[PDB]
Order: sequence, then C-alpha cells, then structure tokens
Amino acid sequence: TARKSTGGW
Amino acid sequence: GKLSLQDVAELIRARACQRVVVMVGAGISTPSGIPDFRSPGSGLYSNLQQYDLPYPEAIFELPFFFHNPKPFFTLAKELYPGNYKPNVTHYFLRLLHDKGLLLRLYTQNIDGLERVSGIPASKLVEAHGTFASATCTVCQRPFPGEDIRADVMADRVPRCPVCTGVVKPDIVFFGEPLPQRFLLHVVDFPMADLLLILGTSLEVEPFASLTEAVRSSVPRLLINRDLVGPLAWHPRSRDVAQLGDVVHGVESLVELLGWTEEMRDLVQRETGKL
Ligand SMILES: *C(=O)CCCCCCCCCCCCCCC
Ligand SMILES: [Zn+2]
Repeated sequence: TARKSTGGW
Repeated sequence: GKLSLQDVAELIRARACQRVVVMVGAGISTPSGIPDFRSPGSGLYSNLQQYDLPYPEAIFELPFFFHNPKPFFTLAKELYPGNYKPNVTHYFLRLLHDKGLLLRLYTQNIDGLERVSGIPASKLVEAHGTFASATCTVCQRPFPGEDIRADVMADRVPRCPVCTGVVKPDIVFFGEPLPQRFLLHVVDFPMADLLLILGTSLEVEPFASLTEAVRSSVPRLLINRDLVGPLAWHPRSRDVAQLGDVVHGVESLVELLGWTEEMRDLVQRETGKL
C-alpha cells in the first residue's frame, strides 16, 4: 500500500 | 582512459551508442518557467494561504487530497499542458528521437512538455502520471484528462458525472503505485548502450534506482547542477558528469555533436507553430 516516495514520507 | 563529455559525443556520432535511454526531472523544466517548490516560484507559489498544509508534499498525498483537494488543483491549473512551452533540453531529446537514437525517455515531470515538443507517446514513460487521464476518487470511473480541463482552469473542482465524486488527474501521489507502464524499464535499460540523466536530484524512488539498471559497461552521463545519487555514492568507471547549468550542459553536448545548426532550425520550426 505504497511505493512513490521522497525524503520525508 | 576515463570518459569526458567529448568522448561520449564521439560515441554517438561514431554510432557506437545507438540505444540511448534518458532520465529527466524538474531540472529540465525549470528553464521553461515551470514552478518548483524547493526553490520558490511565482506569486502562485505562496498561494498556500488559506490552505493549512501539514507539509508541502501533502499536495501529492491522497489523505489530505480527500480532506482538501483545492491546493492540488491550484497547482494543476498552473502546470496544465498549455501555459508553458518546451525549452532547448526538450528539443534536444526530440532531435535525439528524430535521429532514431532514443530508446525511451523516462520522466518524473507532469508538465507534459515531453509530448508538446514532439516525442510520441510510444517513446515516453511518464513515471509519475499525467493530466491526459483522470479517475473519480469515489467510484473509480476513468475519464479522459480533458473532460476536467475546463473545471480546473475555471478554479472549480471537477466532479464526477456519475457519483459527483472528486475527479483526480492520473498523477501519482506519494504512497501510490506507479503506472504499470513504468515496468518497461526492466527491458529498456539492459537494452540501452547509453544512459543520459538530465536535471534531477534523484530523490524520488523507485525512479532514482533506475540509474542502476543499465549494464555495467554502459556509460552514464549526468548533466545536472549537482553530483547526485549513485553517480555520486556508487560511481562506475564509465560514468561522466557535466556539472553545471543543465541548459549550458546540453548546449555543450549539442556543440560537441555538431548538431547546433539542426537544433537552431528545429527550435525555430517548433516555436512557430501558432
Ligand atoms: C511526484 O513526485 C510528482 C511530482 C510533481 C511535482 C510538481 C511540484 C511543483 C511545486 C509546487 C508546490 C508543491 C510541493 C512540492 C513537492 C516536492
Ligand atoms: Zn464517480
């Protein structure tokens, strides 16, 4: 339930 | 025998690199006037007023989007394909396509300028979505992206004709899976004999890991302000880094390829079209 990520979340 | 920018230029003109794959980010869209956060923008930048974001990235997160989608659609109005024109970096990539040297152009951007410049969809992987399509967040009915254009540009939230739910452009938010078309990298990067990295700090996964997928003998050329990502902390002997201004860096490579005359003509032919 996720994949796209950037330094923070 | 480490490679320089000129050597890479020699490998294209010598046709030793015929399957060029390209990774691009916001760095190649800044010259076109496109707003960015980590580097303030216009007055619409600080339009957060009235909008109590917990942090700027919440603009691309569903939980807050459900709470208040207007911040996103304020940005969507600005970045909607039509208000900005491609720059020299975009046309350098079509010129690469017109010479049959481009395998794919992987992009983190959603400004749609890659296709405005002339690259066909078959040669693009819009890894972080597009405004070309939309989806109702309630009943999950898909729509063509232009069915909501008038609503966005009129500062009114687009509603679903079936359930009146909020219609969301198919933009990948944080915590969302990337479009399955992103899986073409499993075949494209091994097939590549050259990798170009243009204007990105490689801070967004799983897009940044793509720098690892090319075979161990493939040159990786980085035209960027900073030395970032694996080309910084996991270098390969065949890597090259033209550090500096992305436009100046692309101008340099174009200069070394002897394509200047053809770039001038292509940009003039593309800007004249109304
Ligand atoms: C996935 O990363 C899609 C990103 C599209 C980002 C366009 C951002 C423009 C900047 C304006 C304010 C938004 C907050 C910053 C988020 C990194
Ligand atoms: Zn609906």
